[PDB]
Amino acid sequence: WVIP
Amino acid sequence: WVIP
Amino acid sequence: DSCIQFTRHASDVLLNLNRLRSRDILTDVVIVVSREQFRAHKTVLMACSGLFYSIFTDQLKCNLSVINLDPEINPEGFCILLDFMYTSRLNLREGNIMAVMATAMYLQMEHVVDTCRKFIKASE
Amino acid sequence: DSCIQFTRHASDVLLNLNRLRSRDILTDVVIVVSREQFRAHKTVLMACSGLFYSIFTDQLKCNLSVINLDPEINPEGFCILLDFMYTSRLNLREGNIMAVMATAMYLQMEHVVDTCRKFIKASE
Ligand SMILES: N#Cc1c(Cl)ncnc1Nc1ccc2c(c1)CC(=O)N2
Ligand SMILES: N#Cc1c(Cl)ncnc1Nc1ccc2c(c1)CC(=O)N2
Ligand SMILES: [Cl-]
Ligand SMILES: [Cl-]
Ligand SMILES: [Cl-]
Ligand SMILES: [Cl-]
Repeated sequence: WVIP
Repeated sequence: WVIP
Repeated sequence: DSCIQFTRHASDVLLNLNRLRSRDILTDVVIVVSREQFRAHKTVLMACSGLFYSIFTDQLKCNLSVINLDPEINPEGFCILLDFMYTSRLNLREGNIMAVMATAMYLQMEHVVDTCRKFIKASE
Repeated sequence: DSCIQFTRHASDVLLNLNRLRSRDILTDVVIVVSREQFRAHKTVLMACSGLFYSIFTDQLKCNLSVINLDPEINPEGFCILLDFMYTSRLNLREGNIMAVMATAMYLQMEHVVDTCRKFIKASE
């Protein structure tokens, strides 16, 4: 999971 | 396009 | 093999599937979550959820145009997860995390359940 | 928004769509290319090809279960492109490049046409  |  | 790969292809396919959903193009099922209804593509639901994969591979249920979810399922939680299926983006907030996690467990979406557990553990 | 994103989601969706295709699950169209037939999902075809997007948004053609391609279309070229649609991987070889490029032009798959043009220019 990432900060887009 | 890339070499996978 | 000796194939070449187009990096953005999977993302572009998903963007177009979401555009088709938004325009109600070739949607083949309506998911009923208490008073709310959500139109979708069976193949996208199956590709994202262990529960839908199970339902639409069933010889009788594969032909249904309406699927009614358990009354305990929160419509907003379902909406957030349906958006995630079509975009890879999860709108996870303090006010919805419990509903999202419960819905992801029911839908059998392991990666979502995983990030919800981690976000909850960090707040305790 | 304040969303989080699962990097591998789009790739995982596409892998599952390919698995469904391989098992002939919820495929809703057969593409006929001279003596050969290819089963697929209309939504994936539309999401990858300007030609299929046009065909399946047509009020009459959207309901067809069989689509016959132009007799000049090479089945191997179509097969290579259908595999690309479901995997992001293009099996581009000296022996098939002309057929693949002609098929991609017909199907309106701009990124494929682009790499074929570049590979051809490098060999001249
Ligand atoms: N459609 C399809 C499909 C196929 Cl073909 N093969 C394997 N899994 C498929 N989908 C599916 C099954 C289980 C789970 C998910 C997706 C996400 C998750 O957390 N569990
Ligand atoms: N399905 C869908 C779709 C939608 Cl909804 N919006 C916009 N394009 C869509 N698909 C589509 C249209 C034109 C082309 C491609 C795909 C690849 C390419 O080279 N040209
Ligand atoms: Cl029904
Ligand atoms: Cl997931
Ligand atoms: Cl027909
Ligand atoms: Cl393309």
